[PDB]
Amino acid sequence: TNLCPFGEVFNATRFASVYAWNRKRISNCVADYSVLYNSTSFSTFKCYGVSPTKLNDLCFTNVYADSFVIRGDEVRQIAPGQTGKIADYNYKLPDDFTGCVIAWNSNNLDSKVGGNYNYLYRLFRKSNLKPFERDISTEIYQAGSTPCNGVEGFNCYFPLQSYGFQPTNGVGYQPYRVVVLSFELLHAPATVCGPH
Amino acid sequence: PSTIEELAKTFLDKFNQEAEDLDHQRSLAAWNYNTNITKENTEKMNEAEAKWSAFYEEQSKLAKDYPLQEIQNFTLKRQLQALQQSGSSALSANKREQLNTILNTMSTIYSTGKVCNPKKPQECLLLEPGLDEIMANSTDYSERLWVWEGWRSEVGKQLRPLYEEYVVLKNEMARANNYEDYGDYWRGDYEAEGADGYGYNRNQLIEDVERTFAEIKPLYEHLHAYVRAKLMNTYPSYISPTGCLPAHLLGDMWGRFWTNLYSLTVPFPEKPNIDVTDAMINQNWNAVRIFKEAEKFFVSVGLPNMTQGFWENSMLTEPTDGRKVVCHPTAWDLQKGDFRIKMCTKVTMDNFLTAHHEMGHIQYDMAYAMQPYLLRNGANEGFHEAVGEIMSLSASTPKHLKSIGLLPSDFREDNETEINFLLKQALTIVGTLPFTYMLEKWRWMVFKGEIPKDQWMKKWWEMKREIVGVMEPVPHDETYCDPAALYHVSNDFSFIRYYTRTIYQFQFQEALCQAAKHEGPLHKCDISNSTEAGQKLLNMLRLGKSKPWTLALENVVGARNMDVRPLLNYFEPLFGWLKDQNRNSFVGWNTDW
Ligand SMILES: *[C@@H]1O[C@H](CO)[C@@H](O[C@@H]2O[C@H](CO)[C@@H](O[C@@H]3O[C@H](CO)[C@@H](O)[C@H](O)[C@@H]3O)[C@H](O)[C@H]2NC(C)=O)[C@H](O)[C@H]1NC(C)=O
Ligand SMILES: *[C@@H]1O[C@H](CO)[C@@H](O[C@@H]2O[C@H](CO)[C@@H](O)[C@H](O)[C@H]2NC(C)=O)[C@H](O)[C@H]1NC(C)=O
Ligand SMILES: *[C@@H]1O[C@H](CO)[C@@H](O)[C@H](O)[C@H]1NC(C)=O
Ligand SMILES: *[C@@H]1O[C@H](CO)[C@@H](O)[C@H](O)[C@H]1NC(C)=O
Ligand SMILES: *[C@@H]1O[C@H](CO)[C@@H](O)[C@H](O)[C@H]1NC(C)=O
Ligand SMILES: *[C@@H]1O[C@H](CO)[C@@H](O)[C@H](O)[C@H]1NC(C)=O
Ligand SMILES: [Zn+2]
Repeated sequence: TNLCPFGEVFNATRFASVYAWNRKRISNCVADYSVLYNSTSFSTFKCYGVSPTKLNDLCFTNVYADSFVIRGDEVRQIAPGQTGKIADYNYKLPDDFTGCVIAWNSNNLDSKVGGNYNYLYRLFRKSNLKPFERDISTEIYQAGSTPCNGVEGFNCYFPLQSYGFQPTNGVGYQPYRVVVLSFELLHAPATVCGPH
Repeated sequence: PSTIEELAKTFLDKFNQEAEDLDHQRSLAAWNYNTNITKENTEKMNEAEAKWSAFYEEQSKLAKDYPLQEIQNFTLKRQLQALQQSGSSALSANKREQLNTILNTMSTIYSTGKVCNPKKPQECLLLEPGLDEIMANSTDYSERLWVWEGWRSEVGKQLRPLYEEYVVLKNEMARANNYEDYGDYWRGDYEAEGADGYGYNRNQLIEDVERTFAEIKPLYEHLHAYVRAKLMNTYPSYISPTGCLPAHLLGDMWGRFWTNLYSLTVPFPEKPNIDVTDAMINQNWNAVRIFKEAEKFFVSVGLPNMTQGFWENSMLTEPTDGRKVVCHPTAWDLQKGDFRIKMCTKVTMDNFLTAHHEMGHIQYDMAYAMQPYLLRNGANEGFHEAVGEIMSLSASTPKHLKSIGLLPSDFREDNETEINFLLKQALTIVGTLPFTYMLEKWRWMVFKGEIPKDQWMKKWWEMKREIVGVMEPVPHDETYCDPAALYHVSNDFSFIRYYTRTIYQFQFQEALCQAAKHEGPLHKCDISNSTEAGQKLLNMLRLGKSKPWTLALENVVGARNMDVRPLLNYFEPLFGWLKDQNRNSFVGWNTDW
């Protein structure tokens, strides 16, 4: 039929901040997963549940493309069964994840001298995220009894902080773009396939 | 609900963030200055220091609201203690208003100090570039004496009132921060708590310093005898074969390092000293190669290799673009995985060694980067420079020099150049130990109010004669403030680091050269290729300030406190030679002129 728009996702001009991670549905279409696992740009390419290359012969009822910008050392946090502020407060994958995690360094675009403080992350949260939950609150985190009168104060912190991406930073503190491909194996009709 | 410790953990989680972000911005500012001097960049560095200060003071107040006695995970307790134990600025804004200006006043005097040759009063010279040279290269008793007295007079007598006030205010700040005197406050840096017998009490530092210096005294005495005797041949009519040494006749403007008395004290002058500089020149080495060889050293023991940021962003060679630059070796941690080195490196053996020293710093920096911000530092003020020196000791051994390809493979270690080298070592390393111990003991006593101002200089020199074996060229009344004539004293810096640092390294070296199964004189070991050394060392470099410095030490050397035995060992060859050479001489100094 038609080819899947994986391009628009990976080669997208502007990328999202992890707390406001973006999700795109993969409609009836077929994509070449090889053009992905045949590119050397990718820093991290880990596939869970599935076999990387055999995907070009498989079919899936839905596919979801979540994308966000994170820190190098935080890419280890976007994997099934992980703790951390990213994996607990910004983007959690389910223990039975059946998809792939793709990520590359992006100092070239996301970092600027003086720093691109536009990408953000949730530092505090009253409870961990649920698999694929999203939280774009901006409410003062109340850590103690004293109520935060919608203002930052003692034991009262604003929950979202900004990555500072300066090109001189270290790989682990360098910007890395991440696309998580969620593959849905359901009894339903399978409209996302490869080389049949 | 949520305990004081839980709330405070969150509090620290937030500080760390705002701290590392704003430190990284300060750090980048200071880099842009030190590496490119412009009125603009100078301004911006000051601006960022302002924002940084504001942040730290506010956070320190907030930190004091989480009562330490309710925090119970010792790691967190250490972080909180560091954050809230900052109150040098915790009294009348008036006190901080001008009693910081006296501090500033002092530095300006020291920095603008000028003394004129009485024979050529028109020829007035500054310390930094015009007198330090005389005091290092001159053999004229009268010239050296006019420089020494001119400095201690023009500047010290001015700094005298200032220092007095400085003492009363600093003691007030200390008392305010629950410390007996500015002395107890400074000796805080050695205080530690945690586990069993891994804790350390500020009131032990004195003991251990004294105890260890007691054990160094023999060694020093003999070095003193030997230096005295040789000096008698240069300055006869001035040195008693049985008394103390005139303070102006030493290596520099103070008797801090006897390093520049080598030409006058060389053991066997005929034999030259290993100077690979010519080798490097002929082999067309450059700055990058020096640092690449350093990197190999650390890799061969199992430490990581330099980041790519390191190679891309470091100033490793004085700039030709015109930028004015501070040419002093520094090793930077700009708090985001950004590590760098600023060094106007030149192709010389010294620069080679110091490159290994500075990268030693970077390696420490890199190893503790896995720690929370407030724990990202050496176990105490001695550990960093101890680690750096370890590197430079291995790098310089004739063994290592051959493997690198800078010696001739068939090089011979005659027991004579070994003695020459060990002497030069002693002239810097051992010589400063007495000076350092005395200077801090004088300051500590003054802060404890055990030296009434009427007897300030009267004890200063009294102690100089008893401990350092040095006597004053001319007599000085209490109008003088000779101790303030040192950048560290008039610029408000702890000095005991320089002593403890020294005892710490040799412990380290004897521990890593013991893991490399090195056989023979410790002064001749190269930990190169020894991964067991690498691990022994790394397993403490990671700790940073996160465990009590006693524990870190034990993990490496196997002991919880200073032990001077490795130092003494490092010099034991020199020690025996010295004892013979002083057999038919008096060792010791009659305390009086
Ligand atoms: C630490 O380990 C390195 C690696 O072994 C040592 O450097 C190596 O030293 C040996 C001994 O001189 C060199 O062997 C020589 O090889 C050449 C041919 O490559 C040959 O013509 C000579 O007769 C000799 O057999 C070796 O090349 C050299 N480098 C490497 C990369 O192997 C080093 O000596 C060790 N110790 C220290 C303190 O660094
Ligand atoms: C310098 O470091 C790089 C990476 O930091 C090294 O490349 C690694 O080499 C080691 C040893 O062969 C491997 O374990 C890694 O898989 C390599 N790649 C990465 C991305 O880690 C390089 O070998 C090091 N070179 C030296 C001389 O130390
Ligand atoms: C993004 O573009 C590159 C080439 O520009 C291509 O190789 C890659 O497959 C693209 N990503 C997609 C199609 O998801
Ligand atoms: C040094 O700072 C000045 C500030 O006026 C700046 O214009 C110049 O570009 C800097 N030099 C560099 C970046 O090499
Ligand atoms: C202290 O807190 C840290 C929090 O991450 C934890 O790793 C550690 O186990 C706790 N306990 C001790 C004894 O350090
Ligand atoms: C002593 O002389 C050397 C050259 O012989 C010079 O470079 C140095 O600046 C002088 N002063 C010192 C070492 O304090
Ligand atoms: Zn250093």
